Amino acid sequence: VPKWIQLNNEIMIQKDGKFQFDKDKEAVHSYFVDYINQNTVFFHNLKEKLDYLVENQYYEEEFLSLYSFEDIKEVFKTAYAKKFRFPSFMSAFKFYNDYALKTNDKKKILERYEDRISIVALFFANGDTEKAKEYVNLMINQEYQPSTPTFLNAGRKRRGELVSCFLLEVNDSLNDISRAIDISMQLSKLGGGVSLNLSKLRAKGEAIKDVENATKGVVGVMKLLDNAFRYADQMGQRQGSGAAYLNIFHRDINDFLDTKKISADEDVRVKTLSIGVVIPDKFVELAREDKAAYVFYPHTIYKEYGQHMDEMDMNEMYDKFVDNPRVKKEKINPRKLLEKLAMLRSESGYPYIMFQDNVNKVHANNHISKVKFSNLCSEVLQASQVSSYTDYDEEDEIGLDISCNLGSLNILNVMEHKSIEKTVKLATDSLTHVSETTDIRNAPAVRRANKAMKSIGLGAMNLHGYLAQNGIAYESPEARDFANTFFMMVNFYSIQRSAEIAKEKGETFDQYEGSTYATGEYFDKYVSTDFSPKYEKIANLFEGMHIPTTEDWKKLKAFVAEHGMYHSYRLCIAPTGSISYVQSSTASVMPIMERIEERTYGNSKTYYPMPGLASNNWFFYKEAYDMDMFKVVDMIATIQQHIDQGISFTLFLKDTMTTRDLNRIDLYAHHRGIKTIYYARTK
Amino acid sequence: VPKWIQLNNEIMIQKDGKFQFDKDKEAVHSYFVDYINQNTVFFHNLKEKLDYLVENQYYEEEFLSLYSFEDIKEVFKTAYAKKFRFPSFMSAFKFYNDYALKTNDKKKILERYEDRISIVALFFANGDTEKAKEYVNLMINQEYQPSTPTFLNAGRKRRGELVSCFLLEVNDSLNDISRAIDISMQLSKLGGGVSLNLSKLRAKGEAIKDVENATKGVVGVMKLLDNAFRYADQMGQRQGSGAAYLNIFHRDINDFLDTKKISADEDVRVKTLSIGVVIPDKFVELAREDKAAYVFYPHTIYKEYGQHMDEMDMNEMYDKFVDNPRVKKEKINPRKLLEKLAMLRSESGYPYIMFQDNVNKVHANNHISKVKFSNLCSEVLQASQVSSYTDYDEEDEIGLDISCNLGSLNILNVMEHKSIEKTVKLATDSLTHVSETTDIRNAPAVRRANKAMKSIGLGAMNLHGYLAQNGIAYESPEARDFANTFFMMVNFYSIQRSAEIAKEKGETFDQYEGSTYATGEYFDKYVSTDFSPKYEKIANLFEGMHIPTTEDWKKLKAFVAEHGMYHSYRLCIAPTGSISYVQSSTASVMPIMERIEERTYGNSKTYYPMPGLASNNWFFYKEAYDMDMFKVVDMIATIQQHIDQGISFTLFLKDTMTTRDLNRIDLYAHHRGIKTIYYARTK
Amino acid sequence: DFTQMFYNQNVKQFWLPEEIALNGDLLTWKYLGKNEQDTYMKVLAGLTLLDTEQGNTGMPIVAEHVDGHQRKAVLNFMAMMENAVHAKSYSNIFMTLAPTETINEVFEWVKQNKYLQKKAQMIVGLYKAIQKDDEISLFKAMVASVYLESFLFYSGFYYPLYFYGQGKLMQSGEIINLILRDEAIHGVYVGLLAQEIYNKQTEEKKAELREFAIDLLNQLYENELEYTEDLYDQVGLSHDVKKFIRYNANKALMNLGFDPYFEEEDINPIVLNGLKATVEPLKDDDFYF
Amino acid sequence: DFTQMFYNQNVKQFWLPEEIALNGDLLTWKYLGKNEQDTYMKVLAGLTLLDTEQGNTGMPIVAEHVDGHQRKAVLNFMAMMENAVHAKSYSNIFMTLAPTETINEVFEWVKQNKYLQKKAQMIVGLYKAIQKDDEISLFKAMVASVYLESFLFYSGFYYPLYFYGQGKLMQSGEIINLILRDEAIHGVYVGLLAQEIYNKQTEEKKAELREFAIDLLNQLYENELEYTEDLYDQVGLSHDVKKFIRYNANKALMNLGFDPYFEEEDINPIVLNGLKATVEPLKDDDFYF
Ligand SMILES: Nc1ncnc2c1ncn2[C@@H]1O[C@H](COP(=O)(O)OP(=O)(O)OP(=O)(O)O)[C@@H](O)[C@H]1O
Ligand SMILES: Nc1ncnc2c1ncn2[C@@H]1O[C@H](COP(=O)(O)OP(=O)(O)OP(=O)(O)O)[C@@H](O)[C@H]1O
Ligand SMILES: Cc1cn([C@H]2C[C@H](O)[C@@H](COP(=O)(O)OP(=O)(O)OP(=O)(O)O)O2)c(=O)[nH]c1=O
Ligand SMILES: [Mg+2]
Ligand SMILES: [Mg+2]
Ligand SMILES: [Mn+2]
Ligand SMILES: [Mn+2]
Ligand SMILES: [Mn+2]
Ligand SMILES: [Mn+2]
Repeated sequence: VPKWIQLNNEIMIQKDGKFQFDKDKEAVHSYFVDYINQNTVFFHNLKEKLDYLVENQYYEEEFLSLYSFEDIKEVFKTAYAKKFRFPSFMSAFKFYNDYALKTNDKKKILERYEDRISIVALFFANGDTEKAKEYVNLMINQEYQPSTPTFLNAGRKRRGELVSCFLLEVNDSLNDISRAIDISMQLSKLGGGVSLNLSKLRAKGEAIKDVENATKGVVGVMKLLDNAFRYADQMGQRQGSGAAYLNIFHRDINDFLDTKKISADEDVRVKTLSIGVVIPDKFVELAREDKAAYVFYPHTIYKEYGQHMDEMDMNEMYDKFVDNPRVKKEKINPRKLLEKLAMLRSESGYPYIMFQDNVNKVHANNHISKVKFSNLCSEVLQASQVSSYTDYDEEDEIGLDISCNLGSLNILNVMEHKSIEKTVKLATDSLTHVSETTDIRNAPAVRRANKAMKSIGLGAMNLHGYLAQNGIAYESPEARDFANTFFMMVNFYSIQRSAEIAKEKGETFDQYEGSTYATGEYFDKYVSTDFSPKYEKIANLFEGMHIPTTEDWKKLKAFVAEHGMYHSYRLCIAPTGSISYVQSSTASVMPIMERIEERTYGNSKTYYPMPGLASNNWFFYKEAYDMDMFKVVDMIATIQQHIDQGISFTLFLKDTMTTRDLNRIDLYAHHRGIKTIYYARTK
Repeated sequence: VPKWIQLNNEIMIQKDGKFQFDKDKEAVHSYFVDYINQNTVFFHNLKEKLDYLVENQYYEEEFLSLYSFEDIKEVFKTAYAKKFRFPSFMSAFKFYNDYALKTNDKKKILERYEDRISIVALFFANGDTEKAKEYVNLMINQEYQPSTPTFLNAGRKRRGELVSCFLLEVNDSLNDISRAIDISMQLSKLGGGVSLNLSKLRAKGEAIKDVENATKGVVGVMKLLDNAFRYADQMGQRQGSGAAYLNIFHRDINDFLDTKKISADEDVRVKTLSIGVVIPDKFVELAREDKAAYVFYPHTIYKEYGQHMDEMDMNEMYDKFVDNPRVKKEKINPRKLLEKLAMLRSESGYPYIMFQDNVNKVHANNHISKVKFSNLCSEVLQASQVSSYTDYDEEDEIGLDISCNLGSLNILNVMEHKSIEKTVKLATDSLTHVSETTDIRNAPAVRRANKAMKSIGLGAMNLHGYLAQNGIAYESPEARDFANTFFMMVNFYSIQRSAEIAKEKGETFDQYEGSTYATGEYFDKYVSTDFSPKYEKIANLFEGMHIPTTEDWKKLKAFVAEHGMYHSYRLCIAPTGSISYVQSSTASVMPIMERIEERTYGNSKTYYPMPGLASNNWFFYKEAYDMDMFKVVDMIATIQQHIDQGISFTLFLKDTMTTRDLNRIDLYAHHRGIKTIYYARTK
Repeated sequence: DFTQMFYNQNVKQFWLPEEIALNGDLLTWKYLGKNEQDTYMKVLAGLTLLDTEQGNTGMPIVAEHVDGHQRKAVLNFMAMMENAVHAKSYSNIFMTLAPTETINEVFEWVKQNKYLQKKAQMIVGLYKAIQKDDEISLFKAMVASVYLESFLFYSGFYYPLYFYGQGKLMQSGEIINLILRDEAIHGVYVGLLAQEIYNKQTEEKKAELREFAIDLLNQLYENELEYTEDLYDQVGLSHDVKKFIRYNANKALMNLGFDPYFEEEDINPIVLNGLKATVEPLKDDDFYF
Repeated sequence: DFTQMFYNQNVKQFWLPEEIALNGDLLTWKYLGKNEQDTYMKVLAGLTLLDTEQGNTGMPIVAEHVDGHQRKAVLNFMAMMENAVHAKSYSNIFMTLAPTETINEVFEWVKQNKYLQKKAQMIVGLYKAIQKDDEISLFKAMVASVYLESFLFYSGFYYPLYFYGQGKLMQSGEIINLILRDEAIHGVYVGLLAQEIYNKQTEEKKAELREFAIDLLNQLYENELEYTEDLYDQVGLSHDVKKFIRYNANKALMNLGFDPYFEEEDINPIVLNGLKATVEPLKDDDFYF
């Protein structure tokens, strides 16, 4: 066993009844003085390194050609001047195993952390040396972390796409289904997770040109997509991951759910395609009143009204659907469907739950389209227009397929540096650059939506780490007050940066004029309610930083009205799974699953303590499963009120609790304004 | 139990030690006195019937509008003047259960046999009343039978395409694979059987964008195609049928074959995807000499030579591939592979066997392309060019995808009417009309090849029926003499009609000038070898009909040289599954499987004796399983020497014979010039 | 002279309840009166109990004491059928036709039913009284087993057969016929083993063994009468079932090599209506013609 | 948590000796040397003798002492496979490859063999020591059973798998592979039953049961090494067989929920080629907060 492995395992060997957390630090030293420094490839100077990486097809030469070598040297020197040290063994291990650039045979390390950060910063700046240094300082301080696609692939010749998630709308036609399968394979080839809205597809037993009971429903398309994602599995490196979203009022909703039952037959079971359910407020109202609900056949509704079932408001059209004899429907028990959802989530963690009305009551771009589904991580909530892929030799009507670039603020590092504004603006600029340089030649709706919406996702990580390292319980009202203030600041500065980009470029996102940003409605709660901290401890935490007031929000509203906004969507809180290790941060705004996690790598086992875990903050690092899910819902709703897109909200459940407890948590989330629920992980 | 079913089951009841075959005739009468006439919709006049069928979206207005009502009435009167009577119960049952037009509620019969024949004739003639009457006389004499798609769908508004055999070339790309899946779905939606060539696809463990061990091979593509064919199942009417062809020198050939093993796992086995193997002469030479063979990685060959492995002659390329270090290959035992093929055919009848050099040594259009694969029934053998389907908003390079037009001569009815020439020419004209009226807007290469090649398949059936009713054993040399003469006359008149159509329209098929028809090579064996019958009995059978001599063939060769040939391909012998029942004929040129076949429809049993079966010809109606497969191979080769495309050749084996016997039959078929082997049906 | 043919017959009769789809009985079940459904559930529950003990206890214990690997293989196979196939099939039937509460209630009902407890007490008591190397205790248990196989099951079998014969509950009935086909051969086989032991005895000992067999049969019979009345009076069939069990008692005696004890009677005719390829390598001469 | 799942896997793996034609093995058997034929015969007899103990005693004794109807049914099914399927399969292989006199002599030799007897009697001793209502003695017997199913058979299985991986004796190798696949699931299942008992014990009692298991493993392992050299030195395979024994010992320990004892080793490639949360209804007022 390696020396650093033994040093890391020495953490759990208690001394005087206490964990040896400091041993972890020793491990990193070993991991660098025995493996990383020996396995790294050193050159005489930076010129030889850059030339070797360029000619050997490791780096794209275009982004490096925008800078003179003196500027690149200055950027690299700025990166190395911080003398960044990984405080935990797992941070360095995760970076050098998942994100550091290696040779073709993967026998040596070509990229250090500073090298990777410098390359990403130079790609972000697009020829601006000062901007590149700003990005270097932002990432080496670990205030901002680009998503895994962006951080791993920026400036690389053998790179994939920098966009993490893609959302596709599938129209009710064989041509559209085949095009959706093709685009899903193309985007999984690019490495991104693909989500498909199957609510427009007509249910099982519908007519294909006057021959009835002909359609296979959404389950056949689900099987096709599952095989497509199995085939396109990132060249066999990462398993192809897809998501299917169906409205709960679709007739196939049961069969949909039956794809995830552990007793499902092979002709129905789907195993590589995640499932999500979109629940309008009408379904929750029907379940609450115990009135029997009706699921609908989408094609009959489309024939009668000319629009898809998910294209209009069910809260106002459900009674018209039920009373219409030309609309076909089936009777269901909404409470039984809710119990089935809870049982499925207990068994397998599926489906994702999207509260459609919670998303669309604060959605700023309802004029473009209502949000009808979410992404594979159930945090992207954007307007999408379905595409009409016609026959060959016929022009296709290209719609809008959602796609946003992810980037997370490290809350602990951002607040320690007292740089919410600067970090938010620089992250917005980096995400705007990632969107601008993204061009996908096989997904036309994705390309058009990227060019028009200009949507980005600016997330946050290390919420629980910051709260526990500052002596604040994650479930406490003080923690929710901190989240309210911090994310109001993040939203304020993201809107300010979006408006500044719109002013400097003279262009807004497409159809911005009909948005609530243009009409000023979006700023209502910000121009009437003060989001400054209500607790003295939180206010002290925010000292040295100008917390925006109602007057600052009014000025920002006027600025947006004058100049517009460059981005249709700005903030989305992704799960941030593996890149949180490198940043020494807790995953996303979720509470920690465990204080010390035991992970098996190779034939060895390693223990990763939570960042900053110690004796004095052991009980502030409360495990998520031990927490009240209602207070976690309260925290997520408090954050969500300042996030325009959704938050990947994983439910952390105990084995003792029943499906009724899961249903109660889901209904409280819906009541509190939670937009989406990601996972039901049971301990 | 209905009266006609009792009268049909009375056949097996033996009187005086003989089957009551004549009772079947009585059954037909009952089937018409009790059921057909009662459930047949009658109109006051044909005008009312045509108006009702057109208005209720049963027929098409376009083809009926080309004639005055007097001409349509005259065509219907010509059809009804024959007073055609089905000689067996199963003929009428199959027609009125499969082909007769029924109401939307499927309880009444709108079309009789004469009505359907008249409608198909009017569709064929395209406005010529005399031509329509000629077609009516052809089909009511049952000399020619349009295929199930053409016969069932001609003149019907609610219909699939008139072509059901489609051959697709799949290029080695994700875009091409997705396009192939889409086209397969679209053609299965039209009701056609789709065959895909997977030899150009790179094997498992190949590089994608210079990353190693990334390709899933052809088995993942087969899984995708199997899911696509399961999804597209004729609006839930018939099981989606598809075929995949792989060259035996493709490295995936074992895994390909492993998709049909019973022991194969769920992630390996494809259930609704037929498989065929293309066997070049090089593989047979390697197996014969017991030298170990090499299966090659197609992408390495493409990188080294710039052409696909299946696009070049393996006979001259195999040694260069083996000696090339940059071509990756795996060692195999060709005799072990042959034994595996025989074992798999014994277990499941798969794969289909295509002898590439047997096809291509007589292929007339090798300049366009060599025949690389066959159809789902393993009888279509045509030149195909792969298409380069690029990314979106980029122009695709459309190639040639095979789609031939099926139609079968009834050898008994044709020869008893002494009308080989007239029937062949009229069938060629009808096939040309159906090929010209076919327009598929979702298969670009299929449409392009249909427009360019103008390839049709004119088959024959009732060969064994005709031979048995004339006191000739199917395995006798006299039967082979008759087949030689009859199919040489069929080829002569098909070529003459093709040249006449080319002269009339002033156009040949695309790239005809490079064909062996243009150079006169095709006629070589016809201008030197006399194909007149060598037996007096066969000559007396051909009495009253002019048998083309060598001088006639020289005149035809000169005529083709002067005027060209309209069809790239003219003759292919399809299995003729259900139309053989309606025509009261034995299926294809195959020998009969059973003298009397027992079938179960609903909860009732039915008995179909072979047409013309009696005590006198009971011995001549020898069952296929009791026959020597070498003599069946000899007869099929005798026919194949006059057929430009292949013949659906099913092997009929006993359970006693082993895989050595199957391999011997396959090798004798290869030796005798058999182009394709369809199935290995074990009794 | 017989074990090998019983071995072959037993293994060729192998089946699983999952081979029979049961959803086809859903409607004919729905259509029965509450009395009929109650009797049917209870009847099958009584059968389940018998097979549970025959599989857990009876067949394994007899297997332990019978000499010879082939005889043991047959008895082990029969034991597996009892609890892994027969007893389980009843749960397949219950799970299809009945809601969980009705299923729970009927299993509670077997525990408290005095006739079912008495018959289990008597049969299992004899199984557990077998003494190693004591052929007489073994004979007594084999008589008990034959009486379970060929007599005691039949108060239960009557009702599924009665429905099958009317074209009702035919999928459940198919399962029951397969179970009955097995028990018939099990009763014959165990009967032959019992006769082996009986034939070793003195005439005086034989006379005592016949007394044991007849006394046991009468005691079981009297209990079965009360059980039959308890179950069948509500469906009007008790007298008919009684005739059936007497018929089968005679078959059990015959399986033991004894004369019939009850007089012949006409049984309900409805119930009577209720009853790879070989591979050769390629030679170099197969490539030339 | 597991018995119904194992029931399913067991019954779906059902097979019969007659399914594999054995005669074609004579075409490779005739080409083996005397030492190869001798080792094969001796290994085969070893497996046969051990499997008979498992069919006559091991499985039935565990089925007797384990509580639970469904567990007894699964255990009965496993006992059936030993006696009705495996035993007949071993006999069939023997009768195909050797004449009657040779079979009798090999069994005489292996019956007297010191290393085969040592392990056979050690296992049987633990089965004979089970006491009614004593879960500790039952656990010890289950450990012995898992060691037989998942460990002791494998010094024997090695050779048929070695031939099977080379294309030799393919018919008997297919049979052995089916047998081995049954023993694997038997070992896993009995292992779960042992862990259930183990988990009901105090910490001191657990440590004591662990010491028992490791001590027993050590005794059996040291005898396996001697058994291995005795059979495999004459065909030069002992080094590789020893790696296979340790690898399978580790699997047996994992079946009992214990850590592996031996370091990980690679195995001979020829042999490798041969080888619900509680549903609670919504009560209303759960929609209001
Ligand atoms: N935790 C760590 N994170 C990142 N790099 C590290 C870490 N520990 C060691 N290294 C790398 O290994 C080298 C070993 O030097 P070390 O940290 O022991 O101190 P040093 O030799 O006094 O110099 P310096 O600390 O100034 O780099 C470091 O210079 C650095 O490049
Ligand atoms: N074998 C048969 N094949 C086809 N149609 C038949 C057959 N037998 C009877 N029919 C149908 O039933 C009708 C009655 O025929 P039948 O044998 O009674 O005498 P017919 O002289 O042909 O009668 P019709 O006056 O109808 O022409 C036929 O006209 C035809 O439509
Ligand atoms: C062709 C086909 C379609 N479908 C379903 C899936 C599609 O969502 C739906 C629409 O198919 P379409 O491609 O729209 O078929 P169509 O346009 O010819 O019929 P229509 O005019 O009624 O639109 O039909 C199947 O389930 N199986 C099939 O094989
Ligand atoms: Mg459509
Ligand atoms: Mg390519
Ligand atoms: Mn039983
Ligand atoms: Mn029994
Ligand atoms: Mn065994
Ligand atoms: Mn076992």
